[PDB]
Amino acid sequence: EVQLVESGGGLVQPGGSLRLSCAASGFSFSSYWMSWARQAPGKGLEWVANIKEDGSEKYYVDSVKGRFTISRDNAWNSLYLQMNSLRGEDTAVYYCTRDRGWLTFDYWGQGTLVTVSSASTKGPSVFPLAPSSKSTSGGTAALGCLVKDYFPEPVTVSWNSGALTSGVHTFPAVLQSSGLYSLSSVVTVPSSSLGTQTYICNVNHKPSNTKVDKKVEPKSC
Amino acid sequence: ALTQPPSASGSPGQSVTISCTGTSSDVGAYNYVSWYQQHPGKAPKLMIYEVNKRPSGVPDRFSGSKSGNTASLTVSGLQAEDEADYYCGSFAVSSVFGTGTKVTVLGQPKANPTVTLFPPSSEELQANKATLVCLISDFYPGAVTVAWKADGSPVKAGVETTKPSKQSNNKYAASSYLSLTPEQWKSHRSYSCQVTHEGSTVEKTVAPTECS
Ligand SMILES: [Cl-]
Ligand SMILES: [Cl-]
Ligand SMILES: [Cl-]
Ligand SMILES: [Cl-]
Ligand SMILES: [Cl-]
Ligand SMILES: [Cl-]
Ligand SMILES: [Mg+2]
Repeated sequence: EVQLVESGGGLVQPGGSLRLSCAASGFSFSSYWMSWARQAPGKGLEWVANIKEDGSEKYYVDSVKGRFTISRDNAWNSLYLQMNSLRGEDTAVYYCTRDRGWLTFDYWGQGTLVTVSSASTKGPSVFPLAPSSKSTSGGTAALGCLVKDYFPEPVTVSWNSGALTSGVHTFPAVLQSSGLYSLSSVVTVPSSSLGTQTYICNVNHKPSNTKVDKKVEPKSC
Repeated sequence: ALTQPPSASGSPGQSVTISCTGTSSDVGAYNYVSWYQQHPGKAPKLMIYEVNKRPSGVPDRFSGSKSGNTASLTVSGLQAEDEADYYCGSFAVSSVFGTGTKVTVLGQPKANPTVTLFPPSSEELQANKATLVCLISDFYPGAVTVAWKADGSPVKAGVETTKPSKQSNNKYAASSYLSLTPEQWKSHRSYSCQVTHEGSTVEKTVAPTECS
C-alpha cells in the first residue's frame, strides 16, 4: 500500500518560515515525481510544487515561486516543502502527493494544516445582528450575533443560555486577513416576541477564558 | 483557469456529467486531465487520470472523456457516497486544479435559499468597523455562489464566504461577509448580497441611509 504522511503543520506568523515533510512508503519513492498541493479552508485545491524522481528539477506555482523550496531525500523516502516569507494567503491544508506523471497526483497524504497569522490569543468582540425593522411587523424575524476578531478557534454560541435552540444556526468561522477569526450565529424567532422576549447570544471563547453575553435588540429606527 | 460548473446533482441511480473547460494549451493540447474526488474533511482521491483511466479500486461507474478544450467526468448510477467535491486537474494549467464542482446526490427536495442581509450594527460602526453579514439559509442542494455589489457594481475585495454546511433541519446554510471601513460603508447608496443557487439568483439590498 502506498502511504504518504505529512507532518510539520502549525501556526506561523507572516514573514515567518515553516518546513513541511512527508514520509512515503509502499512504492519505489525514487522512481516517482512527488508534489505538494494545498487547500485554504473551505476553498479549492491548488498545486504548490513538484520535484523530479532524482530531484534534478523542482517547480513551483507562481504564488510560491521563490518563497518555497521543495526537496526530496530518496534514501529516506522523504519529501519536503520549505516555506518562507509566509502570508495569510498561504493558510491552507498542505498535501503530500505522488505525481505519476504530468501533474497527476495518484496518491495523497491526509494533509497538514498551516495557519499563517500574527495573532495571539484574543477574546471576541460580539456585535448584535438586530432583526430587520421590516420583518418586525409580524411573522418571523432573523436575528443573530456577529462574533468578531478572536483567536484561536473555537468559540461556541448558545442563545438564552441554552433555552433557545430551535432555528439556531451557528456558522463556521472565517479567517480574516487580519489573522483573526469571525463567525455569526443566527436564530429565527416570532416577530411578536421582539418587544417582550429578550434574546441573548452567549459566546464562549475558552482559549481566552472569555464569555460574552450580548443582548440582541430591535433597532430604534 | 480550468472552469467547472459550481454544482451538479442527480438522484441515486441517475447519471451526472460535470465539465472541465480549459484552453487549447492545456486540455486541448494534452491528454493529461485528471479528476479528484474530495469528501468533507478528507484528502482528495484520484478518480480519473490521463483523461479516462481509473486507478484500481475506483468503481467503473466513474468515467472520463475529453472533447476539444473540455474534459468531462460522468458518474453513471450515482450512489450517495458519490456526493463530494470533484476537481479536474490538467498538466499545463498554472495551478493544475479546476475550480471544483459540488456534486450532490439528491436526498431531499430542492429548497430555495432565504437570504438575510444585515447592515453594519451601530455598535460595530462605533467600534470603527463595518461588516455586512449575508446569511443564506434553508437551501438544498448545498451549493451556492455569493457575489456582492456596491451601487450595482461587483465588489470582490473584502469578501469572505463560508462553505455551505448543514442546518439542523438538514437543509444548508452559508454566510458571507463584506468587511468595510465605516467611511466605505457610508460612501455608497446601496450594497447587495447576491446568491446564485441552482442557476437562479436571489439578491438582498441594504442602504446606509435605510433602516434595514
Ligand atoms: Cl532535492
Ligand atoms: Cl497509478
Ligand atoms: Cl448550529
Ligand atoms: Cl439529503
Ligand atoms: Cl427527491
Ligand atoms: Cl434549522
Ligand atoms: Mg446527498
